[PDB]
Amino acid sequence: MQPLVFDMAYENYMKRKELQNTVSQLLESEGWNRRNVDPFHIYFCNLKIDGALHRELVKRYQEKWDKLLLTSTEKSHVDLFPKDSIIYLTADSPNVMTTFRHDKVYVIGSFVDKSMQPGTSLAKAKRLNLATECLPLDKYLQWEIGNKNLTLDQMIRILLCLKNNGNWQEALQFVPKR
Ligand SMILES: C[S@@+](CC[C@H](N)C(=O)[O-])C[C@H]1O[C@@H](n2cnc3c(N)ncnc32)[C@H](O)[C@@H]1O
Repeated sequence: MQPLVFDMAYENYMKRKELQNTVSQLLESEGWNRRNVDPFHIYFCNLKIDGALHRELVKRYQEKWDKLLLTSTEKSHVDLFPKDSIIYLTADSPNVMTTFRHDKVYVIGSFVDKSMQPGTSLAKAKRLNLATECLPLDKYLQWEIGNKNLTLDQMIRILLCLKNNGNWQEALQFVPKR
């Protein structure tokens, strides 16, 4: 089964409100995955034991934390999968995605910043020499803009649709317009 990584290396950038939002978005994402008959194997990487995120899950969502269908680890995506197979997703990337690939491990940053902290994830990728891509939002949604920095549950639904052989118009229905 194809892995999909949520990178938990952003905790230091967030306040109590935004960390909470991140946790809400991750729970929602795992739920969309459980609905699908051809799901991803979800990995929570860089999840520091007894950090703010792990503590938030354990103190405030213990019942829900014990039943998620995923693998969580302190290790990095680069410690587990070969660098050649990694693609870090970020709206700041200069490479526009054209093709969903079944032999790649996509990485999504676990970060709610309200577009106030650009480049953050692009740099975390460059520093380890990882390939990056952005979603083709301009190409397939001229005007209707909104902000191009989507939520974590939006990203998984798009990628699920493409994984299950949907075209770009179908996949991008999950993007709120205006
Ligand atoms: C709210 S965004 C975070 C924006 C943050 N300032 C950053 O530096 O990425 C949440 C995550 O979803 C992914 N993402 C969001 N919108 C995307 C897009 N248009 N293309 C590719 N990845 C996207 C990225 O992995 C990003 O880390």
